[PDB]
Amino acid sequence: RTSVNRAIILLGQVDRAPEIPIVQRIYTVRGQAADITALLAAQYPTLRVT
Amino acid sequence: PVGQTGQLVLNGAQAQLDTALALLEQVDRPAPVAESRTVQRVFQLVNAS
Repeated sequence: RTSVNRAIILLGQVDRAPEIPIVQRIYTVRGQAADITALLAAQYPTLRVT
Repeated sequence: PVGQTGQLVLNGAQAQLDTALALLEQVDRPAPVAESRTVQRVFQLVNAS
């Protein structure tokens, strides 16, 4: 009942999910840029449009 | 909506999708046009001045 707790805390470190290589691209908006920012924030919602 | 550009990105299951597109085909037509607030007529008088 105790070795389990110690195994779990350690097991979190040893076992990790593969990481996602975030890529960067620059877009040159044609048209408005306020509307195409709002679009990319209601559609694909984790994109970090700056 | 894609801003105010008259486009509309709509995104759902295909059953809903082929139903909404059939409705929108029915109840969606361009607006009517105003007639005018001014008209002209030309009269070629024959007897009077």
